[PDB]
Amino acid sequence: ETAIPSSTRQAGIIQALQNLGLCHILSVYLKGLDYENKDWCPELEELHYQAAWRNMQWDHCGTSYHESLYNALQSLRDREFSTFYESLKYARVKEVEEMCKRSLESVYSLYPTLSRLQAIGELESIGELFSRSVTHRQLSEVYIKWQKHSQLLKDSDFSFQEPIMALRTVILEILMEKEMDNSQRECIKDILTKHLVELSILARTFKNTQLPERAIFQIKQYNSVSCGVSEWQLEEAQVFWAKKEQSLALSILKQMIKKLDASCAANNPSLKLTYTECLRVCGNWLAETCLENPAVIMQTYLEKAVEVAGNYDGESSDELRNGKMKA
Amino acid sequence: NKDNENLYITIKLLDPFPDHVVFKDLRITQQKIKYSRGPFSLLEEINHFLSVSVYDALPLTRLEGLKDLRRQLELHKDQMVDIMRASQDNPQDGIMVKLVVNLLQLSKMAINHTGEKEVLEAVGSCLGEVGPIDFSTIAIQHSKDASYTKALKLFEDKELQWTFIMLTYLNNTLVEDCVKVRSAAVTCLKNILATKTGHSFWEIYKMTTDPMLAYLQPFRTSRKKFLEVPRFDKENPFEGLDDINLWIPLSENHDIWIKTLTCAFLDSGGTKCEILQLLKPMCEVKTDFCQTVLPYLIHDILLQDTNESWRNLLSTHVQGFFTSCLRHCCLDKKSQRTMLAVVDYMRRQKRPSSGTIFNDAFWLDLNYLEVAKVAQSCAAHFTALLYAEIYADKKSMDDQEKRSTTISSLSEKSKEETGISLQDLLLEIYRSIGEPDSLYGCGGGKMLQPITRLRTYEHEAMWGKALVTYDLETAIPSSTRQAGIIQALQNLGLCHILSVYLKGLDYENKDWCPELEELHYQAAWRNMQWDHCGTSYHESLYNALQSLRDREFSTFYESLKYARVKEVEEMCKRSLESVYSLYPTLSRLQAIGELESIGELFSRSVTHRQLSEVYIKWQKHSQLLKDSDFSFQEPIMALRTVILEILMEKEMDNSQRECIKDILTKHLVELSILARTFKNTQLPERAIFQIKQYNSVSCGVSEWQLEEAQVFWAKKEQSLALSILKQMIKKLDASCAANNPSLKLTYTECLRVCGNWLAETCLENPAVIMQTYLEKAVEVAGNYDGESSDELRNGKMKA
Amino acid sequence: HTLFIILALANANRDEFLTSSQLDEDRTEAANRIICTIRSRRPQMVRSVEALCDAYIILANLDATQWKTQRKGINIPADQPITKLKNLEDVVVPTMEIKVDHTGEYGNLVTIQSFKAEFRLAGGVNLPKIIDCVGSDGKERRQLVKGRDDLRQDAVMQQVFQMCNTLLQRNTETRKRKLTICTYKVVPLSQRSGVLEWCTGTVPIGEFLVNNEDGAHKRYRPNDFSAFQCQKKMMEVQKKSFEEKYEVFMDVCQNFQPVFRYFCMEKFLDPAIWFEKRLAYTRSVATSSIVGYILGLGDRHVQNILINEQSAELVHIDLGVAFEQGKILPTPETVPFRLTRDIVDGMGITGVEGVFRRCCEKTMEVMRNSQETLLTIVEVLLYDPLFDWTMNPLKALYLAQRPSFNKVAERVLMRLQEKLKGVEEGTVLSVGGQVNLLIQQAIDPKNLSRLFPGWKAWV
Ligand SMILES: Nc1ncnc2c1ncn2[C@@H]1O[C@H](COP(=O)(O)OP(=O)(O)NP(=O)(O)O)[C@@H](O)[C@H]1O
Ligand SMILES: [Mg+2]
Ligand SMILES: [Zn+2]
Repeated sequence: ETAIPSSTRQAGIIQALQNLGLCHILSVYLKGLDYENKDWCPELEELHYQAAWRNMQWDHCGTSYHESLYNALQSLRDREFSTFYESLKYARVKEVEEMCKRSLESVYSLYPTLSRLQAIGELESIGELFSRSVTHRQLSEVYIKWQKHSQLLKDSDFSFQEPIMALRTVILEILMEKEMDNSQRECIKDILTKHLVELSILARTFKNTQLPERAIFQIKQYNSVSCGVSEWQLEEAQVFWAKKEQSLALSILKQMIKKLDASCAANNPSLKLTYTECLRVCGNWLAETCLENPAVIMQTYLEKAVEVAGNYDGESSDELRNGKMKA
Repeated sequence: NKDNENLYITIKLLDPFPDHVVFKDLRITQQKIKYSRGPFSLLEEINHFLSVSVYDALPLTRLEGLKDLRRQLELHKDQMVDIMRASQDNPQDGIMVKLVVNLLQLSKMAINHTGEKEVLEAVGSCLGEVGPIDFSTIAIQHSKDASYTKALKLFEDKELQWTFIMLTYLNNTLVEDCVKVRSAAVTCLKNILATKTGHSFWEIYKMTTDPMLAYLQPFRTSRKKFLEVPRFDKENPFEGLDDINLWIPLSENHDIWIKTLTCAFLDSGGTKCEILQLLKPMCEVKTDFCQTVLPYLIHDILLQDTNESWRNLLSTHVQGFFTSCLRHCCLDKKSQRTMLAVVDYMRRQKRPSSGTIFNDAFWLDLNYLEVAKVAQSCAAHFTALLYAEIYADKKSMDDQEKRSTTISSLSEKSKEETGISLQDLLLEIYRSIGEPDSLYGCGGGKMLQPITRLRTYEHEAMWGKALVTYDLETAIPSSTRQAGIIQALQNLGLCHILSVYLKGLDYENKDWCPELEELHYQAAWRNMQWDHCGTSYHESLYNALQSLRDREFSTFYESLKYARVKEVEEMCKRSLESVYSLYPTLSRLQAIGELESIGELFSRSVTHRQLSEVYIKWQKHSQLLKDSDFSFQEPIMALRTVILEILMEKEMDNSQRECIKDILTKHLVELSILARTFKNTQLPERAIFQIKQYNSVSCGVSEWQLEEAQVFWAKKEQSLALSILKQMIKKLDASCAANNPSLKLTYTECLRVCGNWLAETCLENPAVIMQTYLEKAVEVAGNYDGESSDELRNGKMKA
Repeated sequence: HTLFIILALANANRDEFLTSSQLDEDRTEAANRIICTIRSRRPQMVRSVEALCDAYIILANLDATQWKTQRKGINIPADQPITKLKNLEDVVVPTMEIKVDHTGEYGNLVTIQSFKAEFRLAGGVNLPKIIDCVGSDGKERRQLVKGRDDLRQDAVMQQVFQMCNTLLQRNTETRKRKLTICTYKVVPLSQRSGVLEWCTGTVPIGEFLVNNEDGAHKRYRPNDFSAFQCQKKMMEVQKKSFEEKYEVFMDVCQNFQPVFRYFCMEKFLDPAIWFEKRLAYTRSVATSSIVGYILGLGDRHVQNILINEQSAELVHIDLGVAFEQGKILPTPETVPFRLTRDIVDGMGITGVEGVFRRCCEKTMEVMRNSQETLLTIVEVLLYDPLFDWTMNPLKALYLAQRPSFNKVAERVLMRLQEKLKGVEEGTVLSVGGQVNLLIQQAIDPKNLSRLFPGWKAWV
């Protein structure tokens, strides 16, 4: 459609593109618009800044929300803490101002501001950790705090949670691209991998398939394939299952099970939960697809998962108790 | 000599003379001598055209016949439906597909010859009249001489069959310009016919009727003592052939390689048959003869092989040659094809020991996996597939014997032994074949890599999934990374997005590869971006469209002529073995032909009758493509929409442009219906929008509005579709009063569709649905008394 | 197309004439009235055909048990009236398929000219006679005459195959793949004897594979177990435990490798032709298996399946058992269709994956999309008074030998309906899921072990 005003025409296009991923396409599409048009309206300025910080286009460089967020991230990159807090303070003070002049009658009107203020607070909270030395204990507490606040948003809409998760991924990945000569960056890599797995799970719940695929790709950038399988690989099989690709999901898990059988010998407690869950999921998928007889499914996948969870005697744990119940 | 009865048959089959004043008198004589029996139908014209091909192998002499064949195909498109309706029972020998193969073979013969441009253009024009019609066949077959095949059946002895093949080749090579070849051949005829085997050949072959017998009468002589071929006992017959350098010189000199390899076999004392020893002088002057005789020589040696000494020597040398092909050295394609013919010939021969066909496939101890890869490299797709199955079967039997495994498992051993993955090899073999169902047979290899996933999405028309994967993955080469992106964007519509995306790429990159010219030109002409302004296909199409607007007809025909010629040349150099390879060429040639046909209408005055005939011709040819894939029909429909829109943007001060508007509206409705059938929703929505640009909303509803409701129904939006039709029915009730016959069909269909939709959605009780929608549709079509029509009869049946 | 139909009804009791319920006499009397109405305007055609029909019945009633060991051809006795009749220009060959035209005038049709004096015999519990019919064009046609058997059930099954063929043709998805069912004309002549088309150029799959003299298994795998050895072992474990049956079946399958893939290799040396024939074979098996499952076809043993030598397309014969009556046998049929190792091996290295699975899915989609049509046709068949599709102890014992109607029809219709909607075990299954279940059940070794040895599951 072309009769729609141009100002909102590309606003919807950019917003639709972002929700489907297509980060490279959106970047080129934004560049094409700037080439053909010299006048640069603020609402297109708002989206361009939003895409720049989401895609880590750090070479692009009153102030608006995404402009402050993009400026603060570069200030975080350059260790310019004086302006980093000032930009966040201006954004925090600004965002309340529009909320003041509204009607304040509908609860749904408060949600976009609360999500934005939460994102500002998380960026401010991680700033003190960035300024001082990086330690495992501080990183674990921040992730635990993020997880505890995330479960409080379990009933929130995906539109109010996605920007929060996007900033968390950007913040964590900014930490990794910092110089670390202490060789302890694996802690951040594990935290980012866990965060991206949670993002894939959250997006899968809201019937979204493009975002989980992007999260899996981001994980594979910082992770590799080894003898000991990991949880994000299992998440990829679940993501492909949600994409109505049953052959792809089953092939991933069958390869994963074969590797687990050859690798572990009831010696790794960490791989015990992954092995038990993977056998249970594959058996359920085969039963639903009716691609195997009940005798083989029970003998190879279902009872094997129960045997692995029970006979290994790796007791005294809470996750394993949940694993046995599902098995 | 028209009255001559013995010359009556041949004068009928000669090619028509060119249309000129000097050839006047001969023309009426030929037209009468051919049409003496009566008028020829389209099938008879095709059958007559094919018979002339087997006589003379000069494409220049067939130029007039190609133009004549084009005329019949253009004005007899109605009979092609009946011809196809007569050939689905046996589609292997379909008449239409044989014509396509024969024309392409004729184009190959015209390559590297004087006057090759006009003959290729005529073939392309002929291949433009018939599009990518589903021939219901996968493998391309070549015409074979029935008499030659019959003559082979007469001789039972293998040596006698060897004699007939050689003399037939020797008789054939007696008419070339070379005099040394002729002298060498005649000496061979004297030597072969003087032997006992040649004498035995004549007695068996004299019963049948063949001109070669009369040609060989002077060479034959009667002697009391039969010619004796001397036999020499070499001290070590294997020293000549036991040379790795001799088998693989490969110094970019195939002519001397085949000659030296053949000569070494002749000088070896292993050969027992007498006729072969006498072929040396002819082998030394022709390389083609050496390639032909080589399988017979190798077959001959293994017959009297003792203690498997020759078999072991040949097995390791042939295998060594094949292993050299798998390197990266840089062997010529001619050498590999010659050895493939040797392997293929030996596979059809019965071994002296009693056995089956599987045993006969192992005359030499060869690894068929390497041969299959070479065959795939030589574009022998079906040959490679058969060899791969033989290789897998042999190793499975070998493994079972050794012990006294799935496709993924067997491929693992193949990779660790010879470096070739069997399951990976089977992938491009099936892709080269192009059969859609066979692609799923071997897919377990390389599941997770994005490249394999992207082809699956493109094959299944999952353009949204492919678009996301293309953007996400970065390790894929950039040249094909965007090539998929523009291709995926175009199939989803997004014309404005694609235009901006293309502009963004040009801004960030200065170096510009040619395959991005092809897509940018494709998008420019599809989106009517006329301000963008060897030559490629879409470049010629875009240039011709601008030439069409500017009324520059001299370059418009020249650009189309160059595009038509260029398409055939790329078509000639391929394998020409798979029918699916023909479809992309036929579809592009059809689009060129349609644009050329419109040019004459555009140049002269525009009239209602001319436009109506063109649309009837378009619809007549469109239903011939009803079984074609959407990928081969969409570009044709896209060009039709553009050129119709080019006509509308022209100035018309006669106020008769409503005729073109109606044709475009009908064409876009058909495009929406065709896209809806192929489970496409973006294209029908775009077609509806294009209709609304040139159409409005009035008291009298139209058919495209009903199409929009059907499009929205296909988009799983039932409330939108029902609301459109309910408003449409309400206007129809108030507007028409059983006075407009045109609105009768629309009103009857609309009530029937809405009632069916309500029944499926269960949004209304049965009593109201019958009283308001179903019986009313029957009533409207029934008591209006607008009879004497065919569309109403179809409408009444549906109601 | 109808004159042979009415005479067969009117000649129900002519078998004993040449040598029950009130509905029988009423049908016979009404059929006679139609014949007299037919004979009123065209008497020469009626008299000519009934003479041909009588000749077939007399020829069928011939015992001819002495020439059981002869396979070269036996001269027809001069007492048979079929030899006397010649040049029947008013009789169209019943074996041939007659195209139906809108106009009432029929012209240029192939008529019966004469019959050859030599007839052959086919193996079986009875001795059917193979005769040659010469048409007007002079082209010989082979006809199979069967005695002591009901041929009306086979004729009914042929029409359903035509409906399945017609349904597959009108869908673009299956018309592109040329998914069709091989059919042969069946012309019943009485309640006890009949004549049917003989598929020229076709050989039984069992004759090609497990022949004692020149079987495919013997020729290609001499070191493996012989066909007799495998048959003997299965019969021994018949009166044993289920576990013993399973381990015997695995042991036999270990020493019996499929060799059916060599059928196309030895008959089509050209790689292009060989690929076409193999693709046609895979498509034919996939189409027949889905249709056979839909109609509940049973007793699909080696001798009931024919393969065309020229076209490599499977032909299904002996269609008396259908509508899942095979599960009612003393040895239940636990496989919807025959997908043994030989069948899968002939499909190529890919096996069931690829062409076979996609073609099965495409066929199932057509069956699902035409559910209302398919259910209506079966409803007409199931209420036919003369259609004896229900299983009886006499038929059950004959099929497996060793040395209220309304409630059943409704249950069969309900079972057919749930199949067409994808309901298998009370759950809704998609086309892909249903096809996967059918393929898995057919190739399951455990189900094959329970089956009757005469079905030759290992083959
Ligand atoms: N229509 C046919 N076309 C070709 N061959 C056929 C045909 N019908 C039967 N045969 C052959 O006849 C053999 C015996 O089968 P058949 O004629 O059905 O007698 P049968 O085995 O006794 N069947 P039945 O009488 O029901 O027990 C088969 O193995 C085929 O080789
Ligand atoms: Mg039988
Ligand atoms: Zn090289």
